Amino acid sequence: MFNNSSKILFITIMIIGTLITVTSNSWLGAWMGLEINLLSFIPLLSDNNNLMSTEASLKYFLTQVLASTVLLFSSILLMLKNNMNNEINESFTSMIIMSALLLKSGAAPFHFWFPNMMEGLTWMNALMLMTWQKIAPLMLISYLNIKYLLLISVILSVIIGAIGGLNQTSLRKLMAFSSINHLGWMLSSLMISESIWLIYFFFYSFLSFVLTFMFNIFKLFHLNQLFSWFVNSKILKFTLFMNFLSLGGLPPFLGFLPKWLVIQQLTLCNQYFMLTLMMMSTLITLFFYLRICYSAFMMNYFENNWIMKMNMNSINYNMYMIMTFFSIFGLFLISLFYFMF
Amino acid sequence: IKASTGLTGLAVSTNPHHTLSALYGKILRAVSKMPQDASYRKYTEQLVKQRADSVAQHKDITALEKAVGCGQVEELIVQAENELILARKMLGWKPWEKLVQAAPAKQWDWPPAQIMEP
Amino acid sequence: ISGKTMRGGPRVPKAAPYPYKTKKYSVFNAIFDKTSKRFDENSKVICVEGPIAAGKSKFAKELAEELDMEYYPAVDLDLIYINSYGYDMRKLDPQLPPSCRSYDVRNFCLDPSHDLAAQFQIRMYMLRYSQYIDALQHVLSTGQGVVLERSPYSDFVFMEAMFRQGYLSRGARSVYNELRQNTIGELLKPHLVIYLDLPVDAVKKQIKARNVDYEVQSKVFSDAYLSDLEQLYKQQYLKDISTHAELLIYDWTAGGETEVVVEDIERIDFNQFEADIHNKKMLDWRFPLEAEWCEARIKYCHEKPDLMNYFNVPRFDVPELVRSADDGKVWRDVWFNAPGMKYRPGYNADMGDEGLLTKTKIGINQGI
Ligand SMILES: Nc1nc2c(ncn2[C@H]2C[C@H](O)[C@@H](COP(=O)(O)OP(=O)(O)OP(=O)(O)O)O2)c(=O)[nH]1
Repeated sequence: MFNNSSKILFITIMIIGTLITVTSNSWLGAWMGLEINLLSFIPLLSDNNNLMSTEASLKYFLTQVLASTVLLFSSILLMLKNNMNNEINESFTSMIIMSALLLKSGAAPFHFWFPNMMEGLTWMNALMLMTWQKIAPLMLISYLNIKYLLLISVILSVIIGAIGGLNQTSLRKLMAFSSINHLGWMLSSLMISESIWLIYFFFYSFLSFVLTFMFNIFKLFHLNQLFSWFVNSKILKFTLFMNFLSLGGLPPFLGFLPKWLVIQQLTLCNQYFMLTLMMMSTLITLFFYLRICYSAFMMNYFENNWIMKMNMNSINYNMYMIMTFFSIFGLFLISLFYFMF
Repeated sequence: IKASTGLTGLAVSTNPHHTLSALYGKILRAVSKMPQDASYRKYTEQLVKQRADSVAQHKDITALEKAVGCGQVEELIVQAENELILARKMLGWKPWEKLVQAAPAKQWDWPPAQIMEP
Repeated sequence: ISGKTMRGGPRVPKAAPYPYKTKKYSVFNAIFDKTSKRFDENSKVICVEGPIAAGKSKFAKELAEELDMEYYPAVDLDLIYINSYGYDMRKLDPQLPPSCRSYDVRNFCLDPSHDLAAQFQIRMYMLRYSQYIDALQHVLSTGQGVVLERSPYSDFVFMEAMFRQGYLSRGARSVYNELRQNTIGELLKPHLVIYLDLPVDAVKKQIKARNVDYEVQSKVFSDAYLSDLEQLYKQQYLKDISTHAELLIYDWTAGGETEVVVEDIERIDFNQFEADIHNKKMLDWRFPLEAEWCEARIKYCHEKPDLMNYFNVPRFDVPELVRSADDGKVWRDVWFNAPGMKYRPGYNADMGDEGLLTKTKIGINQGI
């Protein structure tokens, strides 16, 4: 719900379409829901006001459409040669279905479209692609059970997902790379278990949701803008920016709670090597986040002169920094969460 | 009230007296700025004042129409507005002055090309 | 656009005006209340231009008076220095001399050699630009016409003017010149533009009649500076407006007779311009549907903060535009510790606010 009333409509149709997928009984039904998602999302992404939006639209459509094409196609084969939706075993019939889904959600080797997207997308449009356009393909990846492909995805889901993030100066591309890394954790987590995967995505949704929702608020689009963005005290400049470290999930930031949950269950599966690699790369993720937080940790920097006052929406700001406060002191709610047992 | 003006574009206008009065006032001032020895001035006052004096006695628009003649009120206001533009342009034109140019000899003579006795 | 005199009375608003001053506008609210319903004939923007000291404030006041629009007074640089309880932050002496001490039009006129002048040179454009959005807010809410004495669109005239004099930096000229694009794209051009044209000498005659101890005795008033207005207005500023807005040029205000100006404007109608939409003139006002009206309306009644935040442009490559950190830190200390600035307006209970401990309200685009 950004400018027009039609935003509500397409969001609604999108929700129904994706909800069909997660509740879909057979591959065909899931494919049906996916395409409905494809419809509902293109108009929001393809704003008619500017240019960059429109180019992102062809790339999104021209990619997702092929993804759906291959997905249904590989479905027929699996559900021919096995004559049954739940094949007895994972063969060449099934890896193609993942390769479809991995591209649709933008996983490791199939990601290049995803950074190019961010240039076009505005903030909440990006946000909405970040969070919700990754549920359905992932929940389907749950049904597919090929260990090694997910493992190669998890291996490569952080390497590029962090090395690129080091390089980007446009906040749009950084969020892309930040999520591809985080997407590495979901994929591993879903290889292990689903209840923990459900939790981890939710906290990721929450965290990414608050993050970009302030970037929308202040319209900070470039590292220079972050250094230049006026704040009266240059203290809330720093209090608000703890969340950039909640990205890395360092204990006193509530991003630790999901990463701890995934780590605990994953090592219980004994894939210790995989943990080491993802967790090695996590530092590189947190590395450029400090590169972001040079703007706020120290105080009283050199600033532009013309600005005298800084202003923002009531609704967005009122919602935003409630979510932030939780990102600050979230852990002590250790009791409040009972879904881990 | 008359339903139509009988003409396309020319719409029925209410408060015609107010509009006509206001137009007459402005044109009178517009000619006021003119020099006092301009024939254009000399006549516009008497004509306009005759009109602007007829404007009052006939509250009925149709009665006023007959009294003023010269057409219906809807066009009549346009006539007034035209003249407003005329005065503003007239002041800018200074046509009360004397001859700008004397025609060359044999300019306005018809038939042409005939020899003459000096 | 039509004068009350030809109305034989006052104009009426076609529908109940929306309290945009004191109420927030929502997309829910757009669904619940239509926009162009209120719109009428006069829903348009008549911008004014002229060489400085043209006294057009009284002109625009009367013009809006007898055509029933809003006057919207001119630039008020002091408002940076004004607060909920009035007093001037210019009161605060040069405690922080280098780039925290004030600079008004007085200071500019006394001396444009100070690099700190560039501050208002851009902040002055923002003030115009913020005013412009206020005008659009009033239009789209009430449907009533507006008249701004001067526009951000025209501000660059003075900009290039001061730079040609040499007063601004080559750096600052680039900063402002590129930075206009960033925001200036996001405004609707006025329907009609009226420009007033005296010569440089003639305006010097009148500015000497203004008798202003911070201008008339000042030194900026060279023919070159006060003429650069003329060239820039004549070609650079006018032409693009001449493309979009309808342009009228009388000689000037003094001989500018209001009533003939009233009549000339009224004669210039725009139903004539309701032809092919693709026409580039009036282009920024062709709103197809009531929904698109509301998009424009919500975009100004609910995104003024967004409009302001476009100004957030990082440029630490210009020294005069950079501020010293520790000094700037103190400049922050002064402003927010000074009387009537500790909290949001209405919550400076140190300076008098009562009704607190229960009050939780905040105004639409209420400053902060
Ligand atoms: N540096 C700079 N100064 C400007 C600009 N625009 C106006 N000013 C300055 C020049 C003038 O000395 C002063 C305003 O004086 P005015 O000539 O506008 O008085 P005026 O008789 O036109 O009536 P009014 O100003 O509307 O009350 O502000 C600008 O764009 N940049």
